[PDB]
Amino acid sequence: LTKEVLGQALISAKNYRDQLYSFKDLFQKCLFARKRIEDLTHRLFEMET
Amino acid sequence: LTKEVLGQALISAKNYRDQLYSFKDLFQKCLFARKRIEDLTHRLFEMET
Repeated sequence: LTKEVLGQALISAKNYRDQLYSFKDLFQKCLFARKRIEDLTHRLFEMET
Repeated sequence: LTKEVLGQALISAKNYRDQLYSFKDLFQKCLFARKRIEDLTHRLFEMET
């Protein structure tokens, strides 16, 4: 519980939350792209038919 | 410009950013859904054709 250590930990937590939002964003991109791929493969099979 | 008010304002800004994150999440779903509706209408004209 020291000034420098707690300041660094606070900065670390801020960066943790920011990185978490960025990781969540990447996660959302992966999810959306996955749903896109799902739709694209069903549609592509239909389109082959 | 008072201490308590500034603490409250900091909390307000924090809640603002969090609400913004929730709003962005809903918005990105909406963006994707808008493009979905675009594609669905595209498919619907095609299917009418």
